[PDB]
Amino acid sequence: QLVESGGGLVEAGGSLRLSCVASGLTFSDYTMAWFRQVPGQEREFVSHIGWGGSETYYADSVKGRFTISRDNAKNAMYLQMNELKPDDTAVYYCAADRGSSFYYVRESEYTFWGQGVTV
Amino acid sequence: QLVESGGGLVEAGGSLRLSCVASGLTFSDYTMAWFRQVPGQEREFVSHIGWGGSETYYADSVKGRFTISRDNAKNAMYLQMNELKPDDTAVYYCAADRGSSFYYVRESEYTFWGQGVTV
Amino acid sequence: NLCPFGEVFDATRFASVYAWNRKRISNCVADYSVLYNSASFSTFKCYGVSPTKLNDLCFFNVYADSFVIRGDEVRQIAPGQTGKIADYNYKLPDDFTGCVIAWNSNNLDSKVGGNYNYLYRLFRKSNLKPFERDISTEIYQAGSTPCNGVEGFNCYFPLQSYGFQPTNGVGYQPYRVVVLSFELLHAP
Amino acid sequence: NLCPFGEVFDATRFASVYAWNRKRISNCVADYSVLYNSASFSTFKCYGVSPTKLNDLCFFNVYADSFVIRGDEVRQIAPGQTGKIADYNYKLPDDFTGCVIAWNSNNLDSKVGGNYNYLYRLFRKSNLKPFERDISTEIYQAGSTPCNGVEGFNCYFPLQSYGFQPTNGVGYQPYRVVVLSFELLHAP
Repeated sequence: QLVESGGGLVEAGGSLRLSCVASGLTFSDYTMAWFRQVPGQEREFVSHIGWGGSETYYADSVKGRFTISRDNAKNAMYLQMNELKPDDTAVYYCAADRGSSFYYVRESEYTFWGQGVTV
Repeated sequence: QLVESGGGLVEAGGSLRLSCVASGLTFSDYTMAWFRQVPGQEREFVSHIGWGGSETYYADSVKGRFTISRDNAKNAMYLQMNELKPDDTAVYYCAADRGSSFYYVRESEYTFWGQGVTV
Repeated sequence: NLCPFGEVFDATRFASVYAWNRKRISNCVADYSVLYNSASFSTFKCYGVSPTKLNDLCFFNVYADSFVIRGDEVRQIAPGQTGKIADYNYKLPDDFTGCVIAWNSNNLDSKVGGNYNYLYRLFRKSNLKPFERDISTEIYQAGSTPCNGVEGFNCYFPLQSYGFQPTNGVGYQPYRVVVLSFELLHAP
Repeated sequence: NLCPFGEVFDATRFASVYAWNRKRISNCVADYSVLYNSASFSTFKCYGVSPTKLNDLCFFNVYADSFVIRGDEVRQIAPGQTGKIADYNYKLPDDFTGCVIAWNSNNLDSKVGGNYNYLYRLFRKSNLKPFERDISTEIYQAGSTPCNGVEGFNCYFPLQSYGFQPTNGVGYQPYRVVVLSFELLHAP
């Protein structure tokens, strides 16, 4: 369903680019999001992007650093991370839901979910 | 699902041939039957034929007269009527069920049903 | 005058999902802020419109469809869904412009021994077309012999009741649902 | 010695459909005449074998799978069927050699106020493979957050009970079902 790529050991200050491709849906009617989960704590919310792409929201800890985007010509979304402090190492999940919720922070508002990214 | 052909005014002593074609099923795993319904009385049982075709049963009023048969090369069954007394004028339904019931007389033992033949 | 969102959301009794309750809201100032501060909703999902830009656009009518379902089938209220509450009770179009709001009402709709006043349609010949309701109680001919209203063997009564009790799991408790569909046509 | 068909068909209590009861019958003379004179069965449907030539063939084992379902879902016991009792509770293969027998047991399985002792599996990750049973009661993760056995929101308990009462319609009353699958392998 939701394949994803990117992630791996970084040099603590460089950049990184996670990507999330959809393979069974239109990706023109689906609103996407990125969550992050660390073992020992609940799953955190990273970012969210509605249809088209002009409506993006970020968490209150990664504002300004991460850049969310989506491209429909290949059915993909991208989270471009630019600081990578030593406290954001975690698994990163990609979520997709047919609609756009007012509670975009809630993970229960996303029907489809992707795999996990390296820790 | 179950199309059927044949039926019409006869000369009261000649013959007739009703036929029943299936258009959405294998017709190699489906046991067929023929029922008849007259307005004002319950639906009667005419005949029954299992898979292959060597296992045929008839009602106790049309024994010897009607000949049931099936052909798999075109997905069809045939009821060849040969007497047509003035008391067997009725609607004729074709039924098909995946299995072969011990109560082959019961119309509730046939899942798929065809249309009606002229009265 | 603010549009009435306290007679749809804060009403005393909700309708069953098969006979859902449609209210056309028009000729008022749509103040959706009442839905932004409310912290009881477990689902607020908008399709077509962004869930915060509901005020910016001016629509001809807002149809609020209210009913009560179980917690397992709140996900069947969305464009392109299937189930028993998605093709037999309430169907949404594939191109839907609106918002679905759903909140848990176990403390209103569940009494001791069971509240069997909320029915749902279990059997139907064909799937509902979008935004169609069926309030018929005719006997369902599930076999091969016509029923003619006797309700016996292979002839089932379609409307099955809901066994709502205060002890059920949070996924088996009554959820109140309100679907705001925004209808815009060439008119003031 | 006649094969035991009075300890399968005339037993005192039947098992729930999710934990159905399989009995292997072997080393006896299969006297199926007890099923030809019995006039209580509402369904006697044989797939693969003709329903009167059951004596002629000699099989290695006869597996009798007994359970209790509702009247609406007796039709889901057949090769190539779908539903809640056909891919979550009891699945028959596409090439089935056996006979399904089903009869109404409202006078045995329905008490006043409801007999909630007959459960069925409502939720499952994947469809059952033919002739597989699942007796697990783990919490179903129907959402996106792991449950870890708490049974809350979007975490449902799969085994749902049957509300059998003597007042239900004949299509909503408990039906006892016995599936005789004839297994023949290279052996005496």
